[PDB]
Amino acid sequence: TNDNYIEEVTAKVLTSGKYSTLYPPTVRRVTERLFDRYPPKQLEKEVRKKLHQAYGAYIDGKRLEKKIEKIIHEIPTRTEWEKEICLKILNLHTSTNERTVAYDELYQKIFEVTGVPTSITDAGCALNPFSFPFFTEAGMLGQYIGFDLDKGMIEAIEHSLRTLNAPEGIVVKQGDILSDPSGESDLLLMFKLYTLLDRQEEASGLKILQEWKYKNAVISFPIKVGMEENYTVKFENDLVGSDLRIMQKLKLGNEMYFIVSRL
Ligand SMILES: Nc1ncnc2c1ncn2[C@@H]1O[C@H](CSCC[C@H](N)C(=O)O)[C@@H](O)[C@H]1O
Repeated sequence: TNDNYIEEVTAKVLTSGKYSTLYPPTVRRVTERLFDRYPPKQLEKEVRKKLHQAYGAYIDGKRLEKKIEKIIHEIPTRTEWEKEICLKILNLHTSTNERTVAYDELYQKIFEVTGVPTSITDAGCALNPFSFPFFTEAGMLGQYIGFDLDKGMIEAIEHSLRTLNAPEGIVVKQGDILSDPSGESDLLLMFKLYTLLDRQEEASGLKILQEWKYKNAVISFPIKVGMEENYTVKFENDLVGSDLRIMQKLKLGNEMYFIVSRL
């Protein structure tokens, strides 16, 4: 039938070890999206290209977990000690590395505009869940739900959090903000993810910020003459037509943080 090519192609690429460590609904999404365009044939070659174009850079947690096992073994007021371990963990990836020397006041700065929330949602969280000594101290004692695309990374975060005896409110899982049903949060975090979304699906960043329900959302961008496209102003120009309001524009470290609210 019509719905059988999708389930067959989705399973045919999810079976291949090249594309098995990613969220199946994403493959289910790009196959259903590329179905009307291209003919029934070439679909696998068209989805494996789209996956390579968009999600090809996030396909293992083995090396990461052993990297984190070293950090928690190399160490002998204790609240400050647990930070210096999370900070060394937050330095493994370039994503959360530059945010160091800013995690000390990042959640304080954000909560000055939004208030201490009851729950934080982190889309494409990556290593950001390990910033829990900073937002729990900032007042956020609710449930933290961070999700990402690569399975192996989420497994590495899950096991490392239990080894740290982190609060059981710090939940990690796998998910895609473009294919999972619309969520609801007291504070949605899109740290260095908005521009990534517009590559995977055209004009999807503003769509997610409009479809998702949140009291407040924080969308961040890097800062880094004139040989790289400036995408911060691109986002500032994207919000002219929407009913989304910029409540505050925080510049911390090498990053710009936009606190967006729809009321
Ligand atoms: N559609 C999507 N839904 C959720 N996470 C996604 C995604 N597309 C990419 N990601 C993830 O988003 C992350 C972008 S890098 C930035 C990670 C983190 N927000 C930080 O600021 O350090 C990667 O982990 C990537 O795999």
